[PDB]
Amino acid sequence: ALTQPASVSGSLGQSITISCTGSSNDFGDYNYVSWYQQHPGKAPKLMIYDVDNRPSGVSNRFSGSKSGNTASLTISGVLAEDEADYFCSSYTSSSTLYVFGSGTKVTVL
Amino acid sequence: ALTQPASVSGSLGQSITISCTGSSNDFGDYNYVSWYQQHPGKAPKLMIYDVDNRPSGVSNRFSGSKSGNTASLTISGVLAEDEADYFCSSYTSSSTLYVFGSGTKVTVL
Repeated sequence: ALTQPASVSGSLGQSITISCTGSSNDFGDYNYVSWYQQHPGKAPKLMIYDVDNRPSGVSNRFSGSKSGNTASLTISGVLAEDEADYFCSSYTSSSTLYVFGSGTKVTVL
Repeated sequence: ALTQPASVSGSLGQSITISCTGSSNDFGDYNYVSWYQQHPGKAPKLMIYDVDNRPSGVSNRFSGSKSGNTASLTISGVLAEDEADYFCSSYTSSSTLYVFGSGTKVTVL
């Protein structure tokens, strides 16, 4: 179970951090965490993969880090279109399949 | 991109089929398409992986199949709790970016 905070709020131009906590040490040793941005209803878009790598066309405003048991997505210079659901995800044991975190609702004020 | 029908509706006890078509041949003959069930503002659950495999604890009402460049999730004996968003997903052909389909809103009447 990857646990995130239910919700976090931030004002335009401020910096918000979404934490992703896990029980086991498999992901916490090997850095296999990914971050998806989901606008309400639409497809989850990949923002970060392997802890801290951005696919081509993603704002450098989004950046990922990690510190043992918890990974973190930081969004700096928050815009209106950052209002969305955010999910962390690592691999299921001995597979390449993604299992998803509880998810964080981000409201932009 | 994996393109799905925007929405599908079915009555209780009926069968529902959701299609997942990909642009050209960018998804390695669609043998590694998975299917995720998502309740609103909730973590997407794995229902099917590798076209037709069912994880332990997933009802046998959910089954997957594939023909050419289209993968299909079928939900038998539709229950209330099948009312959800459904995304097909697969690695891009480069096997780094795990990309989600446009998504299908299943309404149960």
